[PDB]
Amino acid sequence: IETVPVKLKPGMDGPKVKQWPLTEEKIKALVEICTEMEKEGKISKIGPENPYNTPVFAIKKKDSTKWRKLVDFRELNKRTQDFWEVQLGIPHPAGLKKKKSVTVLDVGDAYFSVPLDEDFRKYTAFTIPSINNETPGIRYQYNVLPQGWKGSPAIFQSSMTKILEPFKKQNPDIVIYQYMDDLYVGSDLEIGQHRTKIEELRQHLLRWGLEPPFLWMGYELHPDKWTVQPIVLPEKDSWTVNDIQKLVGKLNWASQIYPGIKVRQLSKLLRGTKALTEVIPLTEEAELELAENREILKEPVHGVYYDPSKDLIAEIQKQGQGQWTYQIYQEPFKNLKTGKYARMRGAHTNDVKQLTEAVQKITTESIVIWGKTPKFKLPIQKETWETWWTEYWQATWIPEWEFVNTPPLVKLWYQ
Amino acid sequence: MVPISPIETVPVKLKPGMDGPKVKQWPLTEEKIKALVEICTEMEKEGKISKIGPENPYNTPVFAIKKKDSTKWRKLVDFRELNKRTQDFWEVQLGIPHPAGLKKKKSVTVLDVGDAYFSVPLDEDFRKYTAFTIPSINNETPGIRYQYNVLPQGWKGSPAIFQSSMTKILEPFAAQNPDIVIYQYMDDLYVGSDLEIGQHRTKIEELRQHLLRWGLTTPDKKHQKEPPFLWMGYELHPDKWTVQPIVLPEKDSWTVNDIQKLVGKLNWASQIYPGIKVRQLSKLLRGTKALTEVIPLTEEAELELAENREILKEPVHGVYYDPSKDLIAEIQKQGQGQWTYQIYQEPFKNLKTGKYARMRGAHTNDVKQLTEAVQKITTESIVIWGKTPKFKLPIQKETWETWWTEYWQATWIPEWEFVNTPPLVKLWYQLEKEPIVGAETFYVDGAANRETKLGKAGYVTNKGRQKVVPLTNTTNQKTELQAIYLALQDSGLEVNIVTDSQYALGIIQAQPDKSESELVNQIIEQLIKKEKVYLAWVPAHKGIGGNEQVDKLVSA
Ligand SMILES: Cc1cc(/C=C/C#N)cc(C)c1Nc1ccnc(Nc2ccc(C#N)cc2)n1
Ligand SMILES: Oc1ccc(Br)cc1
Ligand SMILES: [Mg+2]
Repeated sequence: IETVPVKLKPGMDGPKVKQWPLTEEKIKALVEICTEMEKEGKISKIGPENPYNTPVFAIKKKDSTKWRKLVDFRELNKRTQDFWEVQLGIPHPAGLKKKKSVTVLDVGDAYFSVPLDEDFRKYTAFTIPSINNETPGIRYQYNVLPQGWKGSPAIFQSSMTKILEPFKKQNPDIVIYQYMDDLYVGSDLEIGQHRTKIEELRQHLLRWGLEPPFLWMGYELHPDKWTVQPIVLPEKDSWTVNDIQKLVGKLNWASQIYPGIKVRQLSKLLRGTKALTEVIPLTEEAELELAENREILKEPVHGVYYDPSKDLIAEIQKQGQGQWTYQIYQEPFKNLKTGKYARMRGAHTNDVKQLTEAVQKITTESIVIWGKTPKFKLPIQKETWETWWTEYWQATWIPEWEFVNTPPLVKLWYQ
Repeated sequence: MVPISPIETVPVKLKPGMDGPKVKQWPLTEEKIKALVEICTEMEKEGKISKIGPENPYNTPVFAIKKKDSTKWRKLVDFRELNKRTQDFWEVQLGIPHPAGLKKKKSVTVLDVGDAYFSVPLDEDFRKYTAFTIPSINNETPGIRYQYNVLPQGWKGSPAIFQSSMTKILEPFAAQNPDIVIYQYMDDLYVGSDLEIGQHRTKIEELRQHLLRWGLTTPDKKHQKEPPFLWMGYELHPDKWTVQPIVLPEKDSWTVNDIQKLVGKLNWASQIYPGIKVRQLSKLLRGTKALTEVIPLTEEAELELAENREILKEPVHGVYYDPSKDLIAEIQKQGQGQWTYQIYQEPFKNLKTGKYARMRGAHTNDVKQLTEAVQKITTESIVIWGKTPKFKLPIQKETWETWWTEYWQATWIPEWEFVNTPPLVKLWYQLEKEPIVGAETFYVDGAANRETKLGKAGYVTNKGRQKVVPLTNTTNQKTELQAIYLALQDSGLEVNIVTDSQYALGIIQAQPDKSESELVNQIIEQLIKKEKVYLAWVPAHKGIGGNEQVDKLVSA
């Protein structure tokens, strides 16, 4: 109830980000939401002396009919000071990714109970646009901690730890992690049990609150069933020239990741100028080289380490048939995680919706494992992505992304 | 008197670290000084400016200009320096309404609110920065010093602070009168409605009563401006809209500047005149920006000009938006990377038209271009109407399904239906997913010496067919494409091709149907004539048979 002083970083002005076009349905939803936020004192109208702006839109969280306002504070978060005053940073819990059940709760509504430093509010300005710019956009700023701002969990930290103390003391094996507006709660209990402790946890903040519109929801994960993708080679009784060519190609690629990979004996099978569909018997030197390569590929990659000071990078490949592969790394050929999806939901005829869901799942994975979001290299043209991703977005955070315009050969080796 | 509600002041600051202006007042003739003194005395009488003491250290120069063909003088306070030092504001006018998003109105009345413009109070703490000085006669007395109390014309914040003040005054009226629309342009309010003229004229009276609460008087002698309105280059009528007259000049010789202004008019016209084209005319301004240079119009550009003149022969109008009906957008391919479209709700009554041009790129194809045009219309339609139109596209449903399922990128086009109007967008070739049984296998390679630019391209096949061609003024990348071309030229209708060129596979994997490179274009031509093509990649210099043999033939 007393404001924490907040600053931007040195020699850095506030965000001046253009509001992108919003559909009629999202505008009307935001008008209704902001009218009731203004009545509750959460936001106030601002004048033309404030030239700052952050984009806003609206989403529907997974399995909900009600619109949620989502501010894209990515620029403000970059330009906001770093909060290491009381804590250099809560260390990231490495045990969260090892629990059988992790449920994600939207606790962002709790932030609205803390006032925002009156000198910093101007930088949270946003605009509700009108269709065809026929009426002046409605200009607001925040009077309280906004959802999506990196400073909100930091300033509210002190308050959150004290709200959760009774639950943490009574349930010591539970790992609770806070990222932006999300609360990740992991346990090793039977899901029936699990859901009941989550419900117990929801009560602690309704009690303290005494209403949050989305606190009742629950996004359940299972990071111990998480799968990874080692490099595997085909097992065949009949190898065509083409098969062996693809094998040597894949092995050549793997040799950038694994030192001792060899292809000399396998290349030796191709000697001559043969039809691609001709069957080639493996000699025993080629079978041994191949077996030796298989055993190399069952060991971990050498010299792979996470550094919290460097960016995480996520690459995604479209494999077809609703299948997507992805890798997370900081240094080339030093993958920290790899994976594959196929269960993309209600998007059998929409690649962009599938990709958007993959980006969200990968980002969720990254939050649980390292506590931060990766920078995505997306296999999509920027104009297609920018026109549609907001239509399928259901998370309360937004990662960073760049566009891949040249087809990678590596797609073949991850399929 | 009747109490008036005051206009609250917007707090204004100078840019951080910047102080106010201190600009020397230029010497003036005795006749301009007496003109400025009388002008400023009446401004002072009206509360616009106030005389200040000598303590204020700031100053902005003032000038006297003759309204031409008049013995009347006019004041000009040059705020250029203060504007450089004044903070940035929020600008609402950046987005201009598109006429095609407006709604039909039976009546539109115009009200003059100039009284309000020159009567919005200025932040008390900022007034000092607006100080100016009338020089004294013969410089024998101190100049007369004044500062502004109202919003100064020519000051950076005056347009934004006026608009915001007016909007705040009007919001209660608009909210409680949802049957009318109000728009502020310059010092005029435009009020439109569908009501009966009497119910409408009452609303106007009511709006005048509301404005009088802030002391804002509106001329009783109603405005002279009436439909049609000339606005932002458009003509607005009650039930239709268009662009102001587009007149393409006759010229025996054309210069850079003339072509720029011709293309500008064509671009402006293309939002309601269907089919406008500007590719060949824009090609003339490639690279060069010497406004006085003459460029001979090519035959292609004369045809495009002639085609545009016949499109612009006679007026065309757009209709307004009916929210109760769906939006339809239809696209046609025009050639040379040009696309045109029309957006309508009832047949033959366009809301607006437009065009899209191929983005700069080494290689491209029609499907990618059609996709980009759809995204552009989608985004434009969200802006103007807040919704995506249903699309009518010259591409078969089967062609789109094959393209999206097999393309290496994610891609998507919103709800659409095939419209069978040539030229249709199609896939010109499709590579095989598996090697072809019974088809000859061509192992291709090329190489070039980086010094002399001498190279070789060629192939060897499983049937013993071989070719190597010596090349001049070439590069490794060019010889790799030439090798693939030779394999296509010398093979039958089905062919397997094995290359080690990552460069060549990057290009072909992108599925171009036309290219900047005539060599890629020759490859595309050959691909189109095949029945089946399987392209296989192998890593170089790894002892792979076929690939090893031809590599040594070409790098010799
Ligand atoms: C943008 C705008 C410019 C002018 C005018 C600016 C100037 N000069 C006048 C008005 C009233 C508006 N605002 C809106 C809002 C919604 N529908 C309309 N439809 C509409 C507007 C004018 C005519 C006419 N004639 C017909 C329909 N206008
Ligand atoms: O009374 C008013 C005069 C001008 C403006 Br702008 C707003 C209110
Ligand atoms: Mg070679």
